[PDB]
Amino acid sequence: EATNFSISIDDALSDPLTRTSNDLFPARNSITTGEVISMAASGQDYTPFIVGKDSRAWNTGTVTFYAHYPALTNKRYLKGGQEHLFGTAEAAPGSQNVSLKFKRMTVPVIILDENDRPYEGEAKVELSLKNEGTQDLLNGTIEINENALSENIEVKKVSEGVTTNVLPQKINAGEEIGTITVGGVTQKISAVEDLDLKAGSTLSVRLSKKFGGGIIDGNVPLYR
Amino acid sequence: TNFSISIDDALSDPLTRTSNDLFPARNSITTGEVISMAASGQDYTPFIVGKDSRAWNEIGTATGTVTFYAHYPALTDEAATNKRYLKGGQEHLFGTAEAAPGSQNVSLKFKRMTVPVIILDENDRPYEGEAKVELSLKNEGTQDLLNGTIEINENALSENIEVKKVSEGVTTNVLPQKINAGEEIGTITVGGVTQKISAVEDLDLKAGSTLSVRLSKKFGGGIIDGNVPLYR
Amino acid sequence: EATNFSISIDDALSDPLTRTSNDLFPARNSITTGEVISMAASGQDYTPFIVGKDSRAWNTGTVTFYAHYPALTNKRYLKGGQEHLFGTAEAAPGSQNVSLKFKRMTVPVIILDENDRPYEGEAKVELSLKNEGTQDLLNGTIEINENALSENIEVKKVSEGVTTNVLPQKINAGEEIGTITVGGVTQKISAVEDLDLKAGSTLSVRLSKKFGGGIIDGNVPLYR
Amino acid sequence: TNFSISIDDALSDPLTRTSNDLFPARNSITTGEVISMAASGQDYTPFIVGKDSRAWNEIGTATGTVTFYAHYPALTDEAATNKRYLKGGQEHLFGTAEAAPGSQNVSLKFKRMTVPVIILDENDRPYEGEAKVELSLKNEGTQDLLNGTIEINENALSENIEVKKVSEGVTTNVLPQKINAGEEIGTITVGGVTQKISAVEDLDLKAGSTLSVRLSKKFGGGIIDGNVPLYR
Ligand SMILES: [Cl-]
Ligand SMILES: [Cl-]
Ligand SMILES: [Zn+2]
Ligand SMILES: [Zn+2]
Ligand SMILES: [Zn+2]
Ligand SMILES: [Zn+2]
Ligand SMILES: [Zn+2]
Ligand SMILES: [Zn+2]
Ligand SMILES: [Zn+2]
Ligand SMILES: [Zn+2]
Ligand SMILES: [Zn+2]
Ligand SMILES: [Zn+2]
Ligand SMILES: [Zn+2]
Ligand SMILES: [Zn+2]
Ligand SMILES: [Zn+2]
Ligand SMILES: [Zn+2]
Ligand SMILES: [Zn+2]
Ligand SMILES: [Zn+2]
Ligand SMILES: [Zn+2]
Ligand SMILES: [Zn+2]
Repeated sequence: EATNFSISIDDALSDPLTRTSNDLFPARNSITTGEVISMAASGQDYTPFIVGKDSRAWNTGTVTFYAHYPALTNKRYLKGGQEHLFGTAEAAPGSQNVSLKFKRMTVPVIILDENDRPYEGEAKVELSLKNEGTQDLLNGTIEINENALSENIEVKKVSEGVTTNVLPQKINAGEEIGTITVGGVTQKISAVEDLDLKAGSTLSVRLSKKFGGGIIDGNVPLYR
Repeated sequence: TNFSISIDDALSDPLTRTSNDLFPARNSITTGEVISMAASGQDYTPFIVGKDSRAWNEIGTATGTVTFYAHYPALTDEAATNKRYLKGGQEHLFGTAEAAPGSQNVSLKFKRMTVPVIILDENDRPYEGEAKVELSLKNEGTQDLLNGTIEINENALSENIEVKKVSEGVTTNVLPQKINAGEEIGTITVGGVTQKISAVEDLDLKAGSTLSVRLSKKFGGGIIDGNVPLYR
Repeated sequence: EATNFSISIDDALSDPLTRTSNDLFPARNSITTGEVISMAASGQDYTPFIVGKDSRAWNTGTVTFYAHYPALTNKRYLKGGQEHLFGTAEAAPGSQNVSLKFKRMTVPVIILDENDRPYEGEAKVELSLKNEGTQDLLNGTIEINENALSENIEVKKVSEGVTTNVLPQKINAGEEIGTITVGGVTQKISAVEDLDLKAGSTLSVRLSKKFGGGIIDGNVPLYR
Repeated sequence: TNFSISIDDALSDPLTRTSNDLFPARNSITTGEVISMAASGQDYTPFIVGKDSRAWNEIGTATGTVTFYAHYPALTDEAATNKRYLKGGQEHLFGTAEAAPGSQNVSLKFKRMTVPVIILDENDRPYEGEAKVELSLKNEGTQDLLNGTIEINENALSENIEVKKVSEGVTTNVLPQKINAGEEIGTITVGGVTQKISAVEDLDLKAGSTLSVRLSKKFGGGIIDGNVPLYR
């Protein structure tokens, strides 16, 4: 039975069959020592907490904690670009450590070359999506403003040291949301399938000449 | 004493699209077309559709109900008498019927054993331009003469097959085979300029399947896809 | 060049690879001779028209027609149950016949047995879905009231002579929307996959004991 | 002069789940475990992981870069010297490495060639109850000793295989094969009462695949599915 407790950054449990954005980008890698989170025990205002440095006083049975990363500056207005994470924990008072299981509420975007390797090159990759929404401060959920206009968002490469995150929204199959510009020449990049993006989702931009003229599709029925 | 034949289509689930929907068997096997037909345990003999009538004695050692089997187009004299080698291009249909001796009409339910290929524009409408569309697929296989099933020669090399437009009035049929996701099987040539057309997903083609080539500039620089995992 | 024109009931062009509810239930079978539709040429109020009986006076170049089936009694409030169809045509004045291409704006529900044959039996099949929405009178589109509560809708068999139609809405994978009652014993029927239902969509209820204990699922990756 | 071995996992696309994610090769091939390892064009010889070191002479006729191949569990003395027959249950891993002679460490990238089976409750959490879960699948195949690939015997009959829970500390592995949609392959028995567990979709299982058995009462009376066609 400890007086104060420390915080550790863990990930929410992923789909056994599908990779989550937490599988691709652990919460530990974003929320490192010295990073500030907004934390609260159920029914308390969010207060800043410095990860790997701060401790909090244990002042029944089990306590539920809630955390936002980055720290907060009810619901709030939000924009895309910077990732937004929401964590929860259930701990017993007196525990030395409290493990927050984070979930990424925004959607990271990765650029891959033809061989699924991370793209490094001079081409500019942009997406035209809704970039304004509302976040629920109690459960972390982001919902796009349906009245919002689609905006051009540039997608960053791994060498840029920041991952472009978009707000959760539905992308329709064949929706021409993307563009690739290389030497003042633009080409379209579209979704092949319907993507109803949510917390834990990842978006991949796959560059190639494989579908230059169009696509091959088909059905596989079964006769009786 | 004798029975007539009617050309019908084999069923699938009520919600599933079959190539029969787009290309009904009755549109291929018209009056004057010849099929190889046999009763179970008997040899395939020619039958002229919309003209011939068959005697109810030609049923083998069947009693109560007779099962008929038919190939379209008709077989060679050697194949009419287990398996045969086949190539792509021309469609191959296999039909079955269950009838009681004495019935005036016998409805043959045809399955399409090959896979038709349709060229569509960006809006799913039949492409009508002057661009050349080709596919690089395996074009040799074996057909089971008793159930109509075609299985590709895995040792076969992929060959270039030109795809006909809807207006050409003949549908390019390919043999059932697996096409892998991202497999660069297609090409579109227009004014000595070629572009690639690839599969977006795995397609394990079988009888009743249809293949669509959907031309557009939508994926000039690549594709957007992603994961939507569920938190159960 | 004709003075008056007759109307013919056709279907909107379907997805070459997927069966539409028009493929399952042609518009011709619903809108038979003697059935009344609300029709208008672009920029005119909808007026009743008796199919296979009425004719209309041709009083530039091409005319666009719009039609609702059943007839109307801007936007309007709608409920599930009875199917709702919306048709359009582009015709040249003087044409003897005008072919309306209809699209089903509601979603039919079919009950199938284990062998995909139409279910005839004594079991009661119900769905718990939103049953109130709004229809666009200019394009036929139905959008569910998000504030609406889910209601129990009984699903009809083919012998009942009426097809249960639901309003377009998203059904999530594993959503326990269905129930089957046979001899005062109820069982759950859930969606296996995400279904973002729209005009042209069909819903199938497949009864069996195949998934009594649960389901088998898996992934098929590809190593580099 | 000598090199050590490290157990790593083979890669797939950054967005795809492999069985390696859930079951890392390093958790199976621990210190003291024996693997059959060979340099290209040479015989498989045993190697004790976390203990042995191999001489840089055992590389065949390679120069510049050497390719290594490894089997886990280790092969029989006859298989160490083209193909072998295999059964389900115990997992089978195949690793490769490309190294330059003189390197102090060689990292073997293991692929899982068999398919692990996990039992989950309604919420994707590992099932911990007393119910018996069985699958009826083909349990005999052939493995390629040069690339690790397992291909099922199509002539094989389906056999009942009991599935172990996560707590049992041994994972039931099945051989790669196609499972058809609606195929009633599974059974759950609890208190002498059996229920069926079937596949909802076609699963053409291969190396790196995982199979999940998700128990619930959600589909007691059947399933809701449907079509959402697009009007392009
Ligand atoms: Cl059918
Ligand atoms: Cl990987
Ligand atoms: Zn963790
Ligand atoms: Zn932000
Ligand atoms: Zn790839
Ligand atoms: Zn390429
Ligand atoms: Zn598809
Ligand atoms: Zn032929
Ligand atoms: Zn050839
Ligand atoms: Zn376009
Ligand atoms: Zn995909
Ligand atoms: Zn029509
Ligand atoms: Zn109504
Ligand atoms: Zn079925
Ligand atoms: Zn059954
Ligand atoms: Zn799945
Ligand atoms: Zn074994
Ligand atoms: Zn056996
Ligand atoms: Zn439940
Ligand atoms: Zn399905």
